[PDB]
Amino acid sequence: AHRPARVDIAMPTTSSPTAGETWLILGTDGSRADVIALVRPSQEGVTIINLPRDLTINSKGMELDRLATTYVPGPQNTVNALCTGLGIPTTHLVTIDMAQFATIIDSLGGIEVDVPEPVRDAYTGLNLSSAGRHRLSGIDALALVRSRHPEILRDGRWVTMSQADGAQRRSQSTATVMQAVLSAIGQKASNPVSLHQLAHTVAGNITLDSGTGLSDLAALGRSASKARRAGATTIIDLPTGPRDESIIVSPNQESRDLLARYGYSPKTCRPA
Ligand SMILES: [Co+2]
Repeated sequence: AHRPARVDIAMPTTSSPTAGETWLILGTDGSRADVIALVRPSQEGVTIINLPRDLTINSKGMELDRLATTYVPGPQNTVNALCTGLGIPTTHLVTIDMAQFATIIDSLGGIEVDVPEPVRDAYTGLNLSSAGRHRLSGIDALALVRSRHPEILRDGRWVTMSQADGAQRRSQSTATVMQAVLSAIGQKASNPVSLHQLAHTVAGNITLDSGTGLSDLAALGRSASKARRAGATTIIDLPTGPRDESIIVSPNQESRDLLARYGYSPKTCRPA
């Protein structure tokens, strides 16, 4: 029976030619966006741009908010903020909560993520006792991406690191998770019996905007499969300046160019 939850979103408008189909995937935590990624299907392949949650942008005409904070008054604010601040005109919207993320990952049979060293987090409940390939469950993967204050073993002691250190490990963990998700998706796309229940469960553990079709989601998956086989599937983190070299983490020239390549510019994007 599984049907996706629906949200009415007024999609932004653009004058840009290069900005084609752009999906906004939001990992949800009065709510905060823990994960913000833009999935770009094209004729070259598929590119995923992971937008750091702590990144501050121009949310509404002459006002600044962090990406994670834009989700609080609703997805409409995040969709609008990305447009006025980064120039990304959202074509489709996917929203996944904590329980939805853990269900989806456990429906994939978990994800294989390399752990460089034993990590723990009292807040998220993360405890990885050894380094190597780990096959993380839904709850483990969620604890890894949510890891606010990761404790690590230094000089025989559990030690916390800087806020920038933790945000860097988060973008890195989300990047690994995103790749592990993509890899597990294709590995489950080989078997026929799997897909039927898998595609059914995914639909029931997702929130979509009113204008995006369950069939539009199938086309994304179809263009992603074609891009996995062609070796044209790429995941990139938005190149922001040294995180511990400024109080506020703002988009730099590197970030603007990388976004300009894919046809995103604030000057050419308009909400409502
Ligand atoms: Co059902």
